Amino acid sequence: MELIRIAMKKDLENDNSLMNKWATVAGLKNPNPLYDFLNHDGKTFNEFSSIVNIVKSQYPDREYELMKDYCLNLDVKTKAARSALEYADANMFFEIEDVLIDSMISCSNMKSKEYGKVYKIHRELSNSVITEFEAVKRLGKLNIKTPEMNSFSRLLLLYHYLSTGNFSPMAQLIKQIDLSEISENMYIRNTYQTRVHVLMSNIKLNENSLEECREYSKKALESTNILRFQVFSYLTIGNSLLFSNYELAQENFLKGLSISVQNENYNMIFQQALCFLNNVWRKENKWINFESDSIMDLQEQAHCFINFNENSKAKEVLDKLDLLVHNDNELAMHYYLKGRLEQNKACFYSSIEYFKKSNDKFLIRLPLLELQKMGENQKLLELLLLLEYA
Amino acid sequence: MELIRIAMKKDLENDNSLMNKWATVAGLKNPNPLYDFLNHDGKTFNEFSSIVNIVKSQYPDREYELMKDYCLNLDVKTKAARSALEYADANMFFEIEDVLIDSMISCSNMKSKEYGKVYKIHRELSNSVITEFEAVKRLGKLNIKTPEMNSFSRLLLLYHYLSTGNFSPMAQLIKQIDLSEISENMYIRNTYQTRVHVLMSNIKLNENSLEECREYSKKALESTNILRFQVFSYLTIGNSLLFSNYELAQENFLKGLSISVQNENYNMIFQQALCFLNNVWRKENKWINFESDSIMDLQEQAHCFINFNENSKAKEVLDKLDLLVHNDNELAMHYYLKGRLEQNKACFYSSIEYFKKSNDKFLIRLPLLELQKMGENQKLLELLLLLEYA
Repeated sequence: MELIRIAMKKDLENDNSLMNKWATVAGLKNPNPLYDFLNHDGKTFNEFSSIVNIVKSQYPDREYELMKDYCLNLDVKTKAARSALEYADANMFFEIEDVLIDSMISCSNMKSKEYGKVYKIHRELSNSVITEFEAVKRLGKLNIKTPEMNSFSRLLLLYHYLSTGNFSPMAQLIKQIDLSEISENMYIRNTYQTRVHVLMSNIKLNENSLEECREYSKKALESTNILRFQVFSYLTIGNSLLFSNYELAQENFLKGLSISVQNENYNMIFQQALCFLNNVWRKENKWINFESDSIMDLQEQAHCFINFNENSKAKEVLDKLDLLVHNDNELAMHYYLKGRLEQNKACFYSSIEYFKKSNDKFLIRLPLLELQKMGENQKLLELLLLLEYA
Repeated sequence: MELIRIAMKKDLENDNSLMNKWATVAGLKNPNPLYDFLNHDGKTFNEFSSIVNIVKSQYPDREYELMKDYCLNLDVKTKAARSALEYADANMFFEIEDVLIDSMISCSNMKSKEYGKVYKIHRELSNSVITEFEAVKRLGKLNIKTPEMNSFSRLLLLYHYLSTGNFSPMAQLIKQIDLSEISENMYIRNTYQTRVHVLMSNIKLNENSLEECREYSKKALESTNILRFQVFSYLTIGNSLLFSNYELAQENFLKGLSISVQNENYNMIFQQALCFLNNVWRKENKWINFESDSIMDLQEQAHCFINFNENSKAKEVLDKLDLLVHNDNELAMHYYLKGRLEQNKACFYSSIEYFKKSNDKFLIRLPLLELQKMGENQKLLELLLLLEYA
């Protein structure tokens, strides 16, 4: 038996009313499938939603430990194992997901094989093990048949564009996703829908289309019970408030911090967000990570030092950054910081260049402001604001 | 008998060797079709090229008078009348063309009707009688069947984009034209081919892609015996030399002048080209038309006055221009002239704005230069040079 099955059976002997309870939490609407699941090995709910909602309602503090068990004990050729693959990737449970994936690409179900290979391409692109060209080529050679992997093959490209700072392709691509074509796996369709909400929130943020951003993050939160999507919803709301409402932005970052207490990845993410917030508002910054050589963290140190006219320290940090390789992502902020330290307009023109190149219409308000403060001609500021990059 | 036929017979009585001559000039391969044409009323050559080349070889000085007769005597349902519609439009013989068109939209031949209606939409758009939106709607409602009008419906849009200063759609649109699909009318295919040569020459000019421009105009000249296409080929070559080679630009404009002696439109066109050339090079300008209220001519008056620091006179002309309506190209040039008169950077930024909006990467060298003379930061100039309008 499965740890989940063991625990449910134990807890049943002491509380019978759980059955009508669990059945309602699982959507079932008469407990026969619950009974069947508990009493017969290898039995499966029609939708992965059922066992997930049960585990979240009855054993939240154990969700990982149990589901890692359950997922890894599934027949890989089933609909439940494909649903479990998406469950793993969505929660960023990369152990469950990666093992599932190597079991799925070798197996004898065509659908599970296709899922495994596409999600494999997503994981390889995520870790910069293959190029985007190689990802597209591989996806093309798969002759994807299912609507689910038709949608996800576009989704993984969206994630890659988001994390590499290549925002201009995102809008046209996300419009191509059509989730109404998913009819066989409602768990996958609903989770993909949440993904689309968060991604559209991000696209709206990067277009400086801010009310929209927050609305789509609202929809994402209402549509999910997955911690990852809640985390990035609060991150995006708070970030959309970066230039306008200090307390509400910090409030969303602190909410996200509070729901991801034990998870160090999310913790680092919200700490970096609060650090950037305090640097934008030129306040004292207790969120700076002084024991890091990541480009983000060093940039935020330099930003703070620049804010408080600690020019020797800022110059030391920028030397550190000079000895590191930047992607086009990081370069705009690099030139913004150099421009502020050196009192230099040309640097702000370079920063604007790279914000345009990445099609980032949100953060580009930082260099523009500086040019405005330095007395830049108003019509010229309009021009720089409205032209864009090929 | 047609005037053409009358003259051909008259000259035949006096010179027999003309048969083998005309037959070779008409492409024929033997005089059998020539004799058929002369002996049977209303009989047509398989290609309209034949009578055109004959008239050009034997009665050049009369080409219009004869062909107007011939074209207006044609059975409108025939291939020769469709070929003659393209002949009239290509030579800008608006009398022949408009009469042909009203006769062809009324007839019972579906091909001739379609030609007539599409060319009608072209002439109405040319004369600003309908908007581009209305042209597109009417073209769509025509359910075009023939390849010829598939190509020409795009060609007329290209002409409208060129003459309104909306250059950015032109490249993608011209790439959609596929003349190899025209198999029934070789006169129309070859004349369209010349049209595409001239248009691509212009698109390359507007992209500041100059050697390419001259190559396509070179091809246009080699592909034609039609005066209108030679005129605009020489106009475009000379224009491509505007900022580099004064003598060769003037040479091409004077050539165009010399081959279009009696035609007042072409004469005005080359005089305006020479006027602009001399203003770009800040020379004495005998080519200015002081008896005009068109935007071009007034702008060149102001340009000359500004060149020679006659600021009161330039201000007077620019007052006149202020009381007139401009398109985006002409507005970019307006802000260039204002920028030079007032020595004002913001005006040059507006000029850049409208050159970008029209996707004119050639004339935009005028305001940029001035900004450079006023000491504009080079990195900023790089930025303005590389960013574009949405």
